Amino acid sequence: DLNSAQVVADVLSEFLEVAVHLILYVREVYPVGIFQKRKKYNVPVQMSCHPELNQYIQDTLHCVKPLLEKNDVEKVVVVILDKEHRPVEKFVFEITQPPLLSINSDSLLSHVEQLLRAFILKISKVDKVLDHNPPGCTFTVLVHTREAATRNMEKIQVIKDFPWILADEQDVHMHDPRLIPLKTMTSDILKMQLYVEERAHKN
Amino acid sequence: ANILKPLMSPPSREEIMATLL
Repeated sequence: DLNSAQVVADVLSEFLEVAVHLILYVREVYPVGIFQKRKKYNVPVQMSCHPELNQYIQDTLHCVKPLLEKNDVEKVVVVILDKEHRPVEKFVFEITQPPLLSINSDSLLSHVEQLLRAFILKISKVDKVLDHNPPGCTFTVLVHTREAATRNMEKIQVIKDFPWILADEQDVHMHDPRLIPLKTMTSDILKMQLYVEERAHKN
Repeated sequence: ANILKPLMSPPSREEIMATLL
């Protein structure tokens, strides 16, 4: 019954959570000591074992799911910020959803999972093409909406104690930078591409 | 305008290291 967006919201919410953990591990935002290997998408991934960090990531993506359901999300961006709170690297997930359709949990769900696995695999080897980040980096998640975020400024307030707000220009601005394509996928319920924007000189 | 971000910051590397030790 036109459950296309709902399934994508769930599938993507779960994928993005795994993707954020892996990114944090491969970009050394936190020590390898807090990560533990897990099995996701039939592939070995590194997941954090710190409750607070885990809850933070969960809450973040929990709030994005409703926006995904209404297909108001243009991009979900995992941003790595330096000590000066300026973007050093950006993992951009650009999302496009086809018109609503009624999906039957069978092969289409497993097909989408197989396509998402390629993204996990690419993120896992990104440290081979990216220069190491300077010490002191932190991270955040940015959500680009198709319409003014002001309209979705209330739809995203899914959780109390976990408010969202409009981002600044600095939190997004990057000179140049170096662009690295990772993977693109197409399917009946989701079209998505992931690429990284890296600061030219990390010093 | 059309970019949203969480108000709260994730736990710092320092808080993480504090738990590991």
